[PDB]
Amino acid sequence: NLAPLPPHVPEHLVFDFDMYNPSNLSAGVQEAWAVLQESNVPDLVWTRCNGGHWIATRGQLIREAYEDYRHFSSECPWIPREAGEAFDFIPTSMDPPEQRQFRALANQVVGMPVVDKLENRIQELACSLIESLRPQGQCNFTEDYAEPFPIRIFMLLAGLPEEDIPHLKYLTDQMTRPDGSMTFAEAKEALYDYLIPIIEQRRQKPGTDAISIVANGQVNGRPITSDEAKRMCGLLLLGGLDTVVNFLSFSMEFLAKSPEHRQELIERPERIPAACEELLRRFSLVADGRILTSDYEFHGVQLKKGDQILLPQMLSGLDERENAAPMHVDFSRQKVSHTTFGHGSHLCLGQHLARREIIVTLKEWLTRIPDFSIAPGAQIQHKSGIVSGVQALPLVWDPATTKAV
Ligand code: HEM
Ligand SMILES: Clc1cc(Cl)cc(Cl)c1
Ligand SMILES: [K+]
Repeated sequence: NLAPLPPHVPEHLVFDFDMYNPSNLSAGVQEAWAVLQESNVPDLVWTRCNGGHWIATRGQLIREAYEDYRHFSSECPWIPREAGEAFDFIPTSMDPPEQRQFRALANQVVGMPVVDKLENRIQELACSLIESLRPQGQCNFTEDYAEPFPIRIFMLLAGLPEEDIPHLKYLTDQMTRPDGSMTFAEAKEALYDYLIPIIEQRRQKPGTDAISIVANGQVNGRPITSDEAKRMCGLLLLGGLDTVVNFLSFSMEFLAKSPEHRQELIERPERIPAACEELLRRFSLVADGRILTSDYEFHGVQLKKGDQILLPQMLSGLDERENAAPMHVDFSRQKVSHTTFGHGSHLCLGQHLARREIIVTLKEWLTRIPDFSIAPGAQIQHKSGIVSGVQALPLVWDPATTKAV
């Protein structure tokens, strides 16, 4: 429950927020986290939960911390601390200057150029998936679309067989939202155990998949180690299975509950992209953090070398000091401001892939199923963690209102 308050942490700045089971969860994860932005909550608080750590509650501080990699190292980026210490993925667990040489190689496998080529294939699967669901007049969105659409595309980029999805997604989720069956340490080992034989195999018969490309790659000219490649592939895997999956569910849930918005995108299709950014702001869902390299006074607070601080990428865009009426989805919002894909040297390499997936989803679903709602009486539950998500989303619609392409 609560870790004893470190001697150096001010008693008045304690706000025991639990990132894996927030108080207000039933109001929605974002509303649960937004409690940290209420009227008398400080810019920086200390929660005694999960072993104890700082939490920056406003975008201005969240932004400076991410920019200041000398004081806030990504080396122990996960909470609780034990997870943070075993977290050795590349390049995420590294800080410039060493981080860069690997970030470039990772960028080559999932970046915009790679996305452009994946284009037609992504669209085909969105359609294949939506049309096949169309005439049923119902589906449980998380397992019938949110998960297979994103993951499949990733399993293809990685050139991995879909039969492995259940195992990999189980491991990934134990990392983002552990249910207790396994520790971060155990989850990563099993993921590292999965990859090893693949990395050695694609290192002898080099294919064109992302795995082969990282396995046979070079960092600023010298050869990548088998181990370096594993730590890098493991992260990509994490980034491919538990990001978009969850975000799509948040967006589609909001759309199921707001006909007005649906209609806006139906009547005015050119707004889909902007709506996509606005949805990313509103339904932001990642929160990881950093560890203090030395003792440092930050915004009037004494941080002690070794303290962990959670910098909720999720919170920036929900900050009223960044966007007025933040909880309000406005597809015409003139300055959509957020840090949903992060901030600093670790900006999300997969945002171009994520945006395309999101925008093709909106376009193709609204085209075939403009009217849909949450199943009657269904009580939607969110889940909080490093990546927040949706437990299930039952959707229903009248087949008669649909249109095949
Ligand atoms: C809605 C979708 C997504 C969101 C909100 C998101 C968010 C983030 C955030 C917040 C970070 C920064 C972590 C930090 O600073 O510790 C990050 C890093 C990263 N993400 Fe994304 N992500 C998404 C989708 C993806 C996808 C589809 C991939 C590709 C598999 C991916 C690959 C990566 C990589 C490789 C990094 C690490 C960059 C580095 O550490 O330099 N992400 N992402
Ligand atoms: Cl820590 C982390 C790492 C990746 Cl790859 C994606 C997200 Cl969302 C968080
Ligand atoms: K570590």
